This record gives sequence, C-alpha cells and structure tokens, in this order.
Amino acid sequence: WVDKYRPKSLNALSHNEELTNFLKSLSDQPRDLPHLLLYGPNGTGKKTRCMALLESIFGPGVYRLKIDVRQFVTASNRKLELNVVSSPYHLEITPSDMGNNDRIVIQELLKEVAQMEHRYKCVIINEANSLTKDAQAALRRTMEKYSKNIRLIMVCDSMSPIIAPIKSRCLLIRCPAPSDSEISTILSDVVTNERIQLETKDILKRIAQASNGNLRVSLLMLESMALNNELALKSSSPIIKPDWIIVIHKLTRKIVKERSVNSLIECRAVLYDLLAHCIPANIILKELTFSLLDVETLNTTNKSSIIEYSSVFDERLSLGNKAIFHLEGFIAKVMCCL
Amino acid sequence: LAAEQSLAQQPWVEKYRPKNLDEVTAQDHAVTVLKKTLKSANLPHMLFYGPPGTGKTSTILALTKELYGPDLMKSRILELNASDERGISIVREKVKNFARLTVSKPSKHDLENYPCPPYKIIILDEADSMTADAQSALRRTMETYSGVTRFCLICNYVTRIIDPLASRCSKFRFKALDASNAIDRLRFISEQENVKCDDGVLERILDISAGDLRRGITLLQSASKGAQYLGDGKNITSTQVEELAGVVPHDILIEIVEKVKSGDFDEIKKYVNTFMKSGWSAASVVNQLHEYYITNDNFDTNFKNQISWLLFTTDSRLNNGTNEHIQLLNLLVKISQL
Amino acid sequence: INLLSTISTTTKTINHENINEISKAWEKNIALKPFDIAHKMLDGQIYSDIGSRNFTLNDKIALYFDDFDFTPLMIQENYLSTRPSVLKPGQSHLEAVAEAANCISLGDIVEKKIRSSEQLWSLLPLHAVLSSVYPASKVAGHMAGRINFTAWLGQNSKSAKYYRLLQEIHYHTRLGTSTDKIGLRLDYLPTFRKRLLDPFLKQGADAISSVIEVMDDYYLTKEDWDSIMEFFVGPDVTTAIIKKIPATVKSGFTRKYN
Amino acid sequence: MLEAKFEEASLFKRIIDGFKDCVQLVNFQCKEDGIIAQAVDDSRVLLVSLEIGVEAFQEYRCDHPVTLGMDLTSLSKILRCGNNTDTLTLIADNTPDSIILLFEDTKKDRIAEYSLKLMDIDADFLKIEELQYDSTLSLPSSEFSKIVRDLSQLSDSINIMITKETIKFVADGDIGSGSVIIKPFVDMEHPETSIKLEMDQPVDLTFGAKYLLDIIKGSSLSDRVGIRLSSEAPALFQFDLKSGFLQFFLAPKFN
Amino acid sequence: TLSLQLPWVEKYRPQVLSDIVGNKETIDRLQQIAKDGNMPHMIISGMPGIGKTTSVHCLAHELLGRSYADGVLELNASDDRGIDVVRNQIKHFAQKKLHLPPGKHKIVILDEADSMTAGAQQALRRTMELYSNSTRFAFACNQSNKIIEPLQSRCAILRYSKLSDEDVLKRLLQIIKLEDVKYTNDGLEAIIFTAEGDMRQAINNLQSTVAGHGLVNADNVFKIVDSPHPLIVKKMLLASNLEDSIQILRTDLWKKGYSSIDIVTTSFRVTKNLAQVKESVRLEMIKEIGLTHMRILEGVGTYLQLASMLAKIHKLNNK
Amino acid sequence: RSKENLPWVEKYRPETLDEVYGQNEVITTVRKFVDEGKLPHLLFYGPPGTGKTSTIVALAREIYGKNYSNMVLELNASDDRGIDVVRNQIKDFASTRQIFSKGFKLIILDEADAMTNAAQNALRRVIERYTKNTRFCVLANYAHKLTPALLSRCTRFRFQPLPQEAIERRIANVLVHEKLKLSPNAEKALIELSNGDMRRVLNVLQSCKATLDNPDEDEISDDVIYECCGAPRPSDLKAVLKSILEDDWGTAHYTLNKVRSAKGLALIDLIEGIVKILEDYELQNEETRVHLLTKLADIEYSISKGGNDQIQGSAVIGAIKASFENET
DNA sequence: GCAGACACTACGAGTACAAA
Ligand SMILES: Nc1ncnc2c1ncn2[C@@H]1O[C@H](COP(=O)(O)OP(=O)(O)OP(O)(O)=S)[C@@H](O)[C@H]1O
Ligand SMILES: Nc1ncnc2c1ncn2[C@@H]1O[C@H](COP(=O)(O)OP(=O)(O)OP(O)(O)=S)[C@@H](O)[C@H]1O
Ligand SMILES: Nc1ncnc2c1ncn2[C@@H]1O[C@H](COP(=O)(O)OP(=O)(O)OP(O)(O)=S)[C@@H](O)[C@H]1O
Ligand SMILES: Nc1ncnc2c1ncn2[C@@H]1O[C@H](COP(=O)(O)OP(=O)(O)O)[C@@H](O)[C@H]1O
Ligand SMILES: [Mg+2]
Ligand SMILES: [Mg+2]
Ligand SMILES: [Mg+2]
Repeated sequence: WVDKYRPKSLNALSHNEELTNFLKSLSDQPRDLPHLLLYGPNGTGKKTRCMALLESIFGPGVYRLKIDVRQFVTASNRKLELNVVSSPYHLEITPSDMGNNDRIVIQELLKEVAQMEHRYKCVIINEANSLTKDAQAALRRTMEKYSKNIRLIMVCDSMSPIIAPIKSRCLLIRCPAPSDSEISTILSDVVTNERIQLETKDILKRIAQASNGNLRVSLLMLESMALNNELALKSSSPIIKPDWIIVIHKLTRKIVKERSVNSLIECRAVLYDLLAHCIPANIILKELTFSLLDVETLNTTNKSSIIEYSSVFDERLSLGNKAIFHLEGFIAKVMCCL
Repeated sequence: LAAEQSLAQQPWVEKYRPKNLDEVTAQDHAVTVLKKTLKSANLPHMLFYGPPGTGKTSTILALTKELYGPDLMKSRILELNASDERGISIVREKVKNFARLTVSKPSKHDLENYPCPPYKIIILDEADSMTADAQSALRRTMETYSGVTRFCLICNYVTRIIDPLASRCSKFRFKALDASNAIDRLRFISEQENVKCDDGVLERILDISAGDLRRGITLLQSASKGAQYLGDGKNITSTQVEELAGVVPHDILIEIVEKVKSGDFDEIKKYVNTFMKSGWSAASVVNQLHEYYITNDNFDTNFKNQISWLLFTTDSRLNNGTNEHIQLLNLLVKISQL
Repeated sequence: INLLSTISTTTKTINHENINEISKAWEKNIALKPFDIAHKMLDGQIYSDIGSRNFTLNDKIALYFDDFDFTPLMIQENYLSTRPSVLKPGQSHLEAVAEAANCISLGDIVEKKIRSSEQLWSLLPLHAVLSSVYPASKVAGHMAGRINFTAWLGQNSKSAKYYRLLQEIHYHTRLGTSTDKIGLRLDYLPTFRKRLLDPFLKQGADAISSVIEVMDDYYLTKEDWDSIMEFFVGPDVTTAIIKKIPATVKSGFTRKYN
Repeated sequence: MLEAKFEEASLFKRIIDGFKDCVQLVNFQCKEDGIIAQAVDDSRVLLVSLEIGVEAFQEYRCDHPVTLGMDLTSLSKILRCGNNTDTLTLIADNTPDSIILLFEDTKKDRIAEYSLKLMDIDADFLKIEELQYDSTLSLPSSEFSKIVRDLSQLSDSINIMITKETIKFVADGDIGSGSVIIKPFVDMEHPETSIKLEMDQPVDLTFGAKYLLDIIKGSSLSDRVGIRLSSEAPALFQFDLKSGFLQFFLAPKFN
Repeated sequence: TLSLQLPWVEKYRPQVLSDIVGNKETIDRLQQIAKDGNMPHMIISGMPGIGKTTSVHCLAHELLGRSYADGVLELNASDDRGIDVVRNQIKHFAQKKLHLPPGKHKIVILDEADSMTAGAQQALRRTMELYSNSTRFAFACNQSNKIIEPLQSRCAILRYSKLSDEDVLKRLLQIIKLEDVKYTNDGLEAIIFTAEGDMRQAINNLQSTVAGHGLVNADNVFKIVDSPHPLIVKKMLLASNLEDSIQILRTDLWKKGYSSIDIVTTSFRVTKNLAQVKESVRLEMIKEIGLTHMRILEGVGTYLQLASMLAKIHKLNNK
Repeated sequence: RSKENLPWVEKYRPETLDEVYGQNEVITTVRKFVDEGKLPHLLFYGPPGTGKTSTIVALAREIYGKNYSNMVLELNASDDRGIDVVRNQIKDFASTRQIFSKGFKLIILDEADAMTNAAQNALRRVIERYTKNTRFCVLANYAHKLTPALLSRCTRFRFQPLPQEAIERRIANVLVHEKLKLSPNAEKALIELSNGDMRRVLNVLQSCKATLDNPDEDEISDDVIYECCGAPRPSDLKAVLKSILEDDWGTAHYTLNKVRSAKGLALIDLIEGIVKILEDYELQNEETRVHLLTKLADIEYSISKGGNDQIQGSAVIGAIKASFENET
C-alpha cells in the first residue's frame, strides 16, 4: 500500500536528489525562510517533501496530526464547516472543499493564527489551484503583514491558476516527477518488503511506463495487480486501469466510430455519468483529448484540429460554471472535424 | 532593539523593505513628488498602479512614516486590504467614519521632529478587487472630506478602477524594475548579506525577474542559502540561478525547437509528454520560445509575425487558468505547421 | 364577463367586424411554461423570413425573459432533439449542432459573469441571445420527439451529494492518506474496492475480519463502505455485485463490525 | 482648556435626550458665556438651538473659544453610563479632540472617565433670526405633549390655529378627525397650570406629526413651554431652563 | 428668484376628460362611464407620458363630483404600498361608509401600481371582490406584466398607445395659442420628433426652448434638445464603409462626450430593434457587441474596442 | 488650511457660475432660467471632471446666497440610494417650508445613476407632486442606469468634454494664481493628454510644479509634462511605429525594447499612441484597418489582465507588420 | 419599588435582478 511505505524524513527521500539537497539547504537556517510554493505533476510526491522539510525544521512530532472542525459564517447567515488538519507546529487548510467562500477561511482563520502569536507556524494550502482569484487577492496582504508569525507552504500542480502577485511573493520550488528508474526501484523495494513473488523485473518497468511519472498511481496499480494475481506478478499480468479511464476510452471509440448527433446523445449521457460521480471536467477533457489523439486512424489534420478545439474548450471550461456545456461543445466540434 | 533583531531575522523581501522614501530604487517620478509634498501640506489624491513587486506599498508605507512619524502613524493611518471585506457597507461605515473623525492631536515630539500635516491618509491596498458600487460610493466620500483626509488607492490593473475614481486621484505609474534601474539596489542587498557572485549573476537575476524586484530578492536569498549550505566558499553561478529560477535549460529548449522543425504530430506529442513529466512551467517555456524565435535572424518576417500572434494567444489562454499541457501542445503543433 | 361589460358601454353589437381589435386589445399575456418556451424557441416557423416579421427578435428576447432561470437549460437539453428546417445550403445537422453548442458555451460564460461576485446583470439581454436565441435559430425546425425537462438539475444535485459523501470519506481517511479529494476518487477507491469488496466475492465469509482490519486502518464505517462502493462507473459498477454476495455474509459483516 | 462641571449630571442627560432623536451630529461651541449648540436634521425641517449658560455649571472655565463636534447617539450612551447622584465634567484640551467626560461621586469614592472622539462637521452657520412673531403663547409642557401625542394618532399632519383668545389643534386623517379648542385662562391659586396667549394677527399653519412628537420629547426639562407662531416663519417651541433654553425652530408644511 | 412658475406640464394638465387627445376609443369609453356611472375595476397600461394618471384623475373627479376629497384614495409608489397598506389603510378605506350619488362609488387610485409587492398584490385580491359594491379599484402602471394574473382577471384591461404626431401637434398648438409663444413649423416638427410621442417630454422641451431662447425654431430646439442618440447609433451601425462608421463614432459620439457603455448598450438595442437587416446577420452583430459590452464592463472602455467592434460588424456584413 | 493646504483639484473648485468654462451654453441657459425664475427639473449628464457638481453648487450659491448648505438638500445618491431616503428625507424636505428664508427648494442628487430602480420609481412621483415648491437636479455620468421615467420629468443638459479654449483659460488662471510658467508645447501636450478633463490637467500641473527643482524660477517644459505623467513622447511613438513599419523584425524588437526601457514607457500607452497615429493615416484597403484594429484591441484586452510584456509587444509589432503587409 | 404592556428596533429568512 502507498500508506505502508511513505518517507517520513528528508534523508529517506529516494528520487530527485537535487530537490532533497535544496530542501536541506533551506532547512539549514529555518529562521530565514520565505514562503514556499511547491508545484509539479500530480503524484510526484511534493506533499511528502513538504512534510520532510517541516520535520527537518521542527521536531519529529510534525506527523502527530489532529483533525479539528472550525465553524464559520459567510456573508449570509448560512453556516460553513471546515476541517483543519493540525499539528503542534503547523496546520493545513484546503479551500477546495468549500466553494466561493474560501476567501472567508483565508481571511479570518489565517489572521486568527497571526493573532495567536520556532517563532512561526506553517500553514499548508494543499489545494491552491482551486483557490479563487478573489481569495488569492485576500491572501495577498496576509502573506506580507504577518510574515513573522505565519509562513505559508502552498502545494500546487499547475502555477497557471495562481495569480502573478502570489507567485511573486513565494519562493518557487519545482518538483520534477520521478523517472521510470527510481519508480522501478521503489516498486522493487515495495515488492521485496511486501513479499510479492516476481517472475521477472520487467513488470516494474511496465508499471512505471503505465503511470506516466506518478508514484501514487504506480504503487496503487502494483497493489491492484497483487490482488488480481494472488500476490504473484507474472509476465502477462494485464495492467489495471481505473474505471474512468476505460469509460473515457469507450467514449473515444464511440466518437471516432459514430460521428452522428444520435451518437452525441450517448456521449452526453456518458459525460453526465462521469460528472455526477465525482470526476472533474478538466481531467475528463485532458484524458479524452489525449485518447482521441492516440487513435491511429485519424490523419494529422484531424489531430491538430482536435488539439485546437480542446485548447479552446479548455479555456471555455476554465471560464464557465456549467461543465457539460463546454464538454459537449468540444465533443460536437471534434465530431464535426472528423 | 527587539524589532531590529526581528527584522534582521526575516525574509530578505521584508528585511529590506524601504524604511524611507530615498530607499526607493527607481520610482523617482513619484517619490520626488511625495518628497516635495512633505515640505508642503497639499498631498493630492493618489492612485498607485503598476506591475506587482514594483514598490507601491513600500512607497506608501515610507511616505506615511516620514509625514507623521512612527508613533503618530498608527493614529493618522487607516489601511484596508483585500483581506478585509470592502463592499458598500465598509465604504459607507468604516471609511466614512474614519474620514469624519477630526485629525488626531499631534504631540510635541512629533511636531518638532516630523512635519505633521493636517490630514490623514487612507491606504486602500488592492483597490482593484473592490466592486464598482463601493468605488462609486467612495467617489464623493473622498471629495467632500478632502480637507481632513487624503485617499490612496493601490491597484495592479488600472482598468478595474472606475473612471471617475481614477480621474480624481493623481495617477502614479510605478515603472517596471529591470536590470538597468535596480542593479544598484540588488548589489546593495548582496553586499550587505555578503553574497559572492560572478559578474553577470545579479543582472541575470534581474532579467529572469522580468520587472519584479521581490522575485529577484527571493532568488538571491535562495541562491545565497544554497551556497552557504554547500560550504565550498565559491560564488553563485548564473547556471545555478537559472536552475533555481525555473528556467528551461538551453539543451531542452533546443530539442524542443528541433522537434517542432520536424512536423510529426506523434513525435511532438511524445516529447511534450516527456517534457511535462518535469515541472517546467508552460509560461516560462513560452517566454523562452518567444526569445529564441524572435531574436533569431534565421526566421522569415512572415513566420515571426505568425509566431508572435500564436505565442500571444497561448499566453492569453494560459493566463486564464487552463491546462498547461494542452496549450503547450497546441502551440508547438501550430508552430510546426508554420 | 368584464370584457363584455366594458365594451358594451359604447359598442352595442359585438360582431365579426370588431372582434379582431377586441382580441388584440384584450389578449392575456401569460408567462408560458418552460415547455412552451422550449417549443416556440425550437420552432422553424419562428426564425424563417416570413415568421421573423410576425415574431421579431425582441419577442424572442421577451420569451427568454419570461423565465430567465430555465430557458437556457431547456434549450441546452432540447436543441439536439429537433429535425432542423433552417439549414443553410451546404450545412448538415451536426454543423448546426456544433455551432449551437459553441454558442451555449459562450452563453454559459456570460451567465457566470452575470451570476458571480461582479453581478453584471446588464448583460442579461446578451445572455438572452447567446444562450437561447442563437442556438435555437441555428437548430430551428420541427420537434422530433418530446420536449424533455432539464436533466442538469438532477445530475447537479447528484454530483453535490456524491461530493459531500466523498468529503466525509476523505476526511475520515485523511490521517493516513496523503491526498486531496479528487485524487482519492481517481486512484485510491479503485484500489480500496479490491481490498474491501473483492474478498467478499472470492474467499468468502471469513474475509470480514481482514476487511474490518483495513476498515480500522482508515477509520471507515459501514456507511463509509456503502458510499465507497457507490462511486465506481462503467465496467466496475458494484450495484449488481453487492446483490450477489449472499445475505449471510452481509449479516455477519454488519454484526461483526457492530 | 475647557473644564465645565454640572452639579446635576442628569441635567445634561435630559437636555441631550431632548434632541438625540431629532439630530445626530452637533457642534457644541464653548465660549466664555457658555455652551451654545445649533444643529439641523437630515430632512432639514427642524433646527435645534441649545443655549447653556455659566450659571448652570458649578465651575466653568473656557480659556479660548472651542468647537466640539460630536455624534448624539454615542454621547447619549456615555451619559447613560453614569449614576444619578453624580457630578459631571466636560474636559477639552487646547486643540479640540477626544472630549473627556468625567462622572464623580465622592460620597462613595467613584470615578468614571469616558472619551468621545471629535468629528469634523463643516456646517457652522450659527445664526438665528429673532422675529416679532404674530402670536406668543405659553402652556404647560405636559398638556401640550398630551395633546400632540393624542392628535398624532389620527393623521401625520397637525394644524395649529391661533385666533382671538382661542388656540385650536386640528388633525384630519383616514380613521376620522379631531379638534381641541383651548382658551387662555389665568389661575391665581396655581400659576403653573395657566395658559397665556398674546396675539397680533390670527395664524393657521400645519406641521408634521413626527416632528411634533420629537419636539415634545423636551417636556422633561421645563414644566411650561412657549410657542411663537408667525405667518410663514419657523415656529419657535421654547423650553426655558434655569440658566438658558432649548428652542426648536420648526418649518411648517406648504399648503 | 424666490418664487417659481408652474411648469406647463402641470399648469396645462387636462382637468376634463375631453382635453386628452390620444387613445380616442378608451377616452370615449371613460367619458361614457363618467356619464353613466358604475365604473369597473381597471388597469391602465402604456408608455410614459401618454396620459394615464391624467385620464384616471379626470374620470375620478367627474364621477365623484364634490366627493373627491373622501371617496378617492391616492396611493403612490412614494408611499408605503406593502401588504400593510392593504391590511390597514386600503381595507379600512374600503370598509368606510359614505353616501354617494346613485351610480358612483368610492375610488382607489393606485398610481405606479407595477411596483406593488407580490404579497400586497395577492392580499388585494379579496379586498377587490368582497367590498366591490362600495369601492372600485383603479391601477395605473407602465408594465402590465408586473401585476399578477389573478388581479388582472378581476379588472378591465385598458392599454394606451404612443401618441401620433398629429395629436401631439394639436395639443402643442393649443398650448402655443394659450401662452402666446412665437413658433415656426420646423421648430414644432423638431419638437415632436425629439419627443417621440412622449407628450410630457414634448411640452417640457417646448417650455424649455421658449425660456432659454425665446423662439421655437429648429436651430434653437436642436440646441436645447440633442438629436436622439439611437439615431446616430443606427447610422453608425448601418454605414456602408468602415471608415465612414469610424468617422461617425469619432465625431458624433466619442468627441461629443457619450460614454462607451452608452454607445454599446444603444448599439445592442438598435441592432435588436432593426428590421432591414436579416435576423441571422443581426444576431451575429449582436454577438460581437456582446463581446464588446463584456470588455467595456470589465473596465476596458476605449475608442479602440468600439472601433474593433465596428470592424467586426463590417466584416460580418461584408461576408 | 485656509483652502491652500488642499489639492489643486479641490482648491480651484469654481465658486461662482462665472468661473465655470467650456459649458457656456448650459451656464447661460441656466442663468437665464434662474433670472426669469422658470427653472425646470434639471438633469446634467456628462463625463467625469467636466464640471457638473461645481456647476450645480455654484447655481445653488447664486440662487440662495452664501448659506446654501442649509437651504438645499444635497444628497450623495451613492451613499444613500434606498427607497427609505425617498420616503423619509426627500419627501419631508420637499413637502415642508424652509427654516431660513422664503423661497423654493432645491434637491441636488449627486451620482443618481447609482440610485436603485425602486428608489427612482418612487421618486418619479415625488418629483411630480411637489413641483409647486421644489425642483429636482439629477447629476449623471451614465444615463443608461437611470430609469426612462426619470429622464422624461427632467430637462436634459449634456456636458461636453472640455475644449481647448476653456481648458487653456483655466490653466492661465492657475499659473497666474501660483508662480508658474508653461511652455506653449507643454501646454499643448497637457491639452492632448487631458482628454477633456480639468482634473487631469490640475493634477498633472501640481505634480509638475512638484518635480521642478525650484518653482517660480524654472519653467515647465514638455519634457517635464511627459516625464511626470509618464506618457510617451510623440517622437518615441513615431520612432517605434517607423521601426515596426519599414524594417526587419530584430531592429523593430530592439527599438521597442530600448524605447520602453530608457524612459520607462508602458506598453498600453504606446499602443494607444500608435493606433491614434495609424487612424490619422490613409489606408488603401479596408482589410488592413480591420485586422489592425481587431488585433490591437485583443492585445489591449490581454494587457488589461496582465501577462508577459515582451510577448504582447511582439504581438503588437507582428499585428502592425501583417496589417500593413495587406497594403501591397 | 416592582412587574406587565404595548410599541420601537434589531435580526433573519425569502426573492428578484432586463426592455420597452
Ligand atoms: N522600489 C523598490 N525599492 C526597493 N525594494 C523594493 C522596491 N519594490 C519592491 N521592493 C522589495 O520588494 C518587497 C515587496 O514590495 P511591495 O511594495 O510590497 O511590492 P508591491 O508593489 O506591493 O507588489 P504587489 O503588492 O503584489 S501589487 C519590498 O519589501 C522590498 O524588499
Ligand atoms: N393625451 C394627453 N393629452 C394631454 N396632455 C397629455 C397627454 N398625455 C400626457 N400629457 C401631458 O403629460 C403630463 C403627464 O401626464 P401623466 O398621465 O401623469 O403621464 P403618464 O401617462 O401617467 O405616465 P407616467 O406619469 O410616467 S406613469 C400631463 O399633465 C399633460 O400635461
Ligand atoms: N468647467 C470647469 N471649469 C473649471 N474647473 C472645472 C471645470 N470642470 C471641472 N473642473 C475642475 O475639476 C474639479 C472637479 O469638478 P466636478 O464638477 O466635481 O466634476 P464632475 O463634473 O462632477 O464629474 P464627476 O464628479 O466625476 S460626475 C473642480 O473642482 C474643478 O477644479
Ligand atoms: N522517495 C519516495 N519513496 C517512496 N515513495 C514515494 C517517494 N516519493 C513519493 N512517494 C510516493 O508518492 C505517493 C504520492 O505522493 P504525494 O506527496 O501524495 O504526491 P502529490 O502531493 O504530488 O499528490 C506517496 O504515496 C508516496 O508513497
Ligand atoms: Mg502591495
Ligand atoms: Mg403617471
Ligand atoms: Mg460630481
């Protein structure tokens, strides 16, 4: 399991030694630390690196986490509840759970910690891409005013959502995704400790290639193979793809095979099924676009038109509340292209 | 003494915040007017608008300190950011009440040492975030009460401010901080913190900053901390700064251009996937692509005209919060078709 | 009754000569039901050359403004179920549908700008054209089947409920799992199924303890288990599977957990 | 500096309560002769002119003319923050800012210090026009307040008519009408209950009910109120204090 | 000076039903009800300044004779017209006893009735019917859609129309004769054209022209009252060449001080109200002006964005 | 203070109707109205800083005298735009008589374009009913916000943007009151950059007096105006446009970058200068104008949202180059 | 002095946002 083996210190980090050394360099003198913005591909392990850096700054009780609930009131009398994951030396806030009221929790609770005050308490904004631009602009001055009491470490996957002033205010620490070799080494250690019999070692490299740099995905896929192959991985073990991936693949097959509005009916039905089951629309757009590009039949003109329409409707989705209104438009434009 | 040590151990962005108006490095066309208005007592209504990290807040925090003095500033200054709600109510209740109050009594010490002008300055940081209704409410609040209060609005984009509000305020544009104007200040900070650099390190830091001094200070602090952790005693090199600034290596950029030269969609897609398996930000990729293509003299004028518009469209989309992979692939494919 | 009372004061004979003016002056202007707005909006006669003079564009904006909360959704739901009759020479149904969908996306942008913190309600006439009038004009014609109600509301409520459930499970698993809300559903839940439901499918009633163990490894409850098993889609749908495990295993599982 | 002491701290409370409802912002100008206040309502229909004299204070010292601008609502709270058996002190520095109100009782040693931030009110017209009104009447405050409060229930407009030794208050509304007629009578056994009326030319003009109900709130200061009426002139409702007066200049409605 | 004269709008307000010029059929019906009696509940709808308040007041006065003081109840938007006024004031007024001529009844005039709250409108439904034997309600409103259908059912719907130029000319000629004002036919025609059927605006502009300049001429009237903004907007939109339209926008609109929001909104309204252009082209130009309107409302209001909007419109017209 | 410690925009506020320039038609017509006593309900609509509030305040001063702040109901509609104000303050003020002197009543509603629709729908009968004793003045920047009903009860006066003569006369008065001198070319630059707003010229004049080493012995040249405001010089605009138009891409980039860096010029100001100059041009084909205008509008809108300055500058260069490439 | 008794003010939930 991914939980069963997670580095708990900087010295236990095993991939991208450059980032490890940079984190130890920052932790050498922690009394002078600017705010951090970790970014990179999802599944790289940036959160673990944040925790290891935090452990190097403070004591090793940084992992003694406790969940607390802090009720708040919005502009209206509606009541919102946020669960804060907290530790004696730091706290975590994830605005993405709320909607457009994130500013409130950004503007009050953070300031409250500043009013409370190893002279600084680190606040980890796990989801800062989902932070509204208004919420970021509210955090703008909380970032500078209370810099002697509060020092933010903000975890991100894409810097583009975050406005320019915030990126200016914090040191940017890139997290490169582990290459297939280190992922294979980690998988080898995992199978060694978990006692998974391996027919050969090419299976680990195949898993690494099937995850596209994600270590969470690679480890979870390894476990999923171990539960379908009786804890003994063979050469011909089929790679387990998550359900949404097969649904998007079948949607791609339907789109390429049937370029009709009647087929658009079922495409909208499938998109509704995916959306209603806790799946973001931008990820659906990305996966569908890349799957459509991967189909061999289309010529280069069709692929270029598909990527153009995908870019346009990705912008449309980024500026639109109703997700299906843009995904169906993208699908219709692609079907018209073919 | 305590505050001196506190600022001595803080991020270099906050440690070297300009205490006085002279320490402003390159925004002379505004600080000169403020310095001469120190002698008089006719401070106009002011709108500080410029790129982030230029020095609007530092200038407006030094001006009040010089005009009123340390102790009296707290009484004669009201500061309202975007972290505080700034609707119609907070314009008609908090701001109006502060304006209506008579000017605080200057003490003897403040009068002998500091000019003590007969008004109070309301500093509205991030006035762009305010809704049009609140600005319309402030329109005449600034006017009728100009005798005892002065209004300063700081905004990143002047377009957000409504037309009459900008008309009333004296518009001060804080110029971008490139290498030429801020090299002296950066060298000053480096010398005070004993940072040892190669000839072009500070200038290169300023160019990567692209008109932002705060990013330059953060990069210099990161490089200095890394060098001190290394313990070699050598100087920070330009390549180290580029590594710590999220700059794509020249080899990878060259490989990107070679892949665009060979117009194969599949090869470009594969290399783009491998490239995005690293945290190379798409904006920093588009900037270097623009530099390489436009600067190079081996490209035709028509090709440059097309590629400039393509890069502009890609930047416009990428600044809206869309998916970096899709936009980067679209841009590279369209350049390949060129 | 009141019409006759008012009109009979001056004109003593109500006949076929003046009935047209009486109707034109006394007609009831009642806000149509959203189904009627959808029917008239997706009508070929409305956007034809002759029909446009009878029903001007302002009247179509008024039809939108009758109900400004549902017509955008009704048109989006029933703009692809009509046989078009205003197709330009050289255009198929799919091209008009794609243009209409692009217009609905632009209207969604306009609606978000209208219905956000800026509250730019002055764009309400514009949202009339982009969301309702333009796509309907693009795919105007005869109604193929029936006019269905907006499915967006129900699926949106379902998505809100599933998001709430995912929040509960994620915050229950937070103390062990280093993820966000979306990552859990995307990656962990497919793996969590293999360690929760599959042992009940294969090894039998003796899986409970093991299942309980992994349950107790992430502070899951029975409601949590039922919620996790309801998040899968497509091939891995578990609704039929949970029916096929024998009732003895279920009763033993609940009894052991309790 | 200003150091003005009221023996009866409840006196200033009652005067301030007299016009707290009518106006919110006031400029108390303290000179050597005493505190003088003038203010105008938001509707700009009623004017309030307080005139406190030196005799009112135990100890009044005003070195130089001073203007203290304040909000009536907060100052009313601050006055209510004091006991009845107290002495009051208004204190102001050389530069007018943050007036200090000081309640003392030395029978049981107790100090209560409060602050009120001054506010820059530009309007300082400070002018009234003494006129030869058409009619001058004087009647007990309780009777006039009773009459106004009972005729305010019928309509929002109350008409006052002054004729030869006759005072008429009329109120015509939607539920009906009402009219009370009184005559000026002089009572030797009890002088305080008498009614005086000196008329030069008969008057007929209307006021709003809300403003009359707010004016009669000053009946707690003096036991008798004077009313000066004239043809298209601000009606003068005066409550005479021991050292000065509180006068409401009301603007009648237009026919 | 201290005192001011009455505006000719209020001074020359029709005091008898015959003076009202336009909408002849409804006015004649109101005169017949005035003579006969038994006025039913009514809703008077139309555009501003075509004599809706004046008509109901002439009718009420003529019906109630000397009893206008007690039998007629004014309720205006300036007053509190919530459900409270229906419960307390309207109900008590309707329950009141009052002896009237044999045919006439007490009259409730609810001017600006379109702004009545939904609760008050619903509460009025039973007060309308229970006490109809004694009181008759009359509503006057610009928009009849705001009044609930249950209320609309119980009353006669009278819809007024915009006044034709001839009737405005007749009324203005009568006022001209009574007030001895010097005029020219061109000035009167310009006044009617600028009024656009709004008789109130016609009289106000006539009085203002007489006061400011002294002679009703085309030059003086056009000086005191601008040529309509929608007309120059329509001319700019329907220009043959881009440069001509740019010249109109620069000289007639931008240099004369009209704000960008005003130009964009008027362009949208002129486009949606245009008839010569085919519906598809009108819709696409509407889309372009919608994009421009979004840009203006986002703070970017300059001559460049409007010029780009016109360039897009001309591209759309030029295929 | 003595009205000398105030900003020049406020200290030079007109106090009499003879100190308001530019809107001579409106001033003369209103003066004649108030002299003959037939003053109708006024609606002054115009751009900011064109002198509507000053005009109405001076009108109140002339009609009522020095004590105009107690006998006129001046209400900032932005601060209070509710129907409660219409019911309570406005109607009570209109109905009653005056506490100070006999005469009619004036209600000055400033920024009534923010007034809510319910408030205006309530006021459309307060205006009509009490026309015997009160008159209403409505000040507006935008007339589209105001209800159509409130635009039929008020005589409309449009305030034109301030022309060269009136603005120049006001600068002459200011340089007379202070000890300052203005070069004719600097005055021309001030007028060009004013865009019809006296607030802009007053603010820039104060800033240019500030930037001088010492006032009353030095002059304010065009360099002072352009540097203090930060606006691009016409020479820089012409040089940038010439480099873009008739030379290779590399030196065009060099010229734009050097011009921007040396004087700190902003990109949007350069874009506005370039589009003005190119509008002054004569162009052979319409397609050039269409492409040029549409593109520059797109780059301007993108600049408003921020981004990469170099990319936007290159986009401007390419847009101009291609648009004039259509002219072959 | 001490307790209700209406009457005013503060709080909270629901609804509509345009154009002619
Ligand atoms: N002109 C300057 N001179 C010296 N240091 C500067 C200057 N501008 C910025 N800095 C440095 O950058 C820090 C941040 O400056 P700020 O004034 O907050 O930037 P900014 O204009 O407020 O940008 P925002 O708030 O995102 S719009 C200061 O504390 C200084 O360390
Ligand atoms: N048909 C008409 N004949 C004569 N005068 C008219 C006519 N219509 C309008 N007027 C003039 O315009 C003034 C206003 O009339 P009203 O009836 O009050 O306007 P309205 O039609 O009710 O529209 P409102 O008041 O905006 S809801 C009258 O006093 C007349 O001076
Ligand atoms: N015509 C003018 N003559 C002289 N000074 C003027 C003129 N117009 C504007 N000013 C100056 O500019 C200042 C602002 O004038 P205002 O009348 O307040 O602007 P405005 O016309 O009300 O526009 P707003 O407030 O944005 S709606 C005045 O105090 C004068 O100093
Ligand atoms: N050096 C490492 N050794 C072992 N596992 C790692 C390492 N780095 C990352 N991982 C694995 O990656 C998984 C996800 O990392 P996480 O920090 O959640 O990524 P992100 O925060 O980018 O979503 C973890 O379960 C962890 O086991
Ligand atoms: Mg700042
Ligand atoms: Mg009317
Ligand atoms: Mg103004």
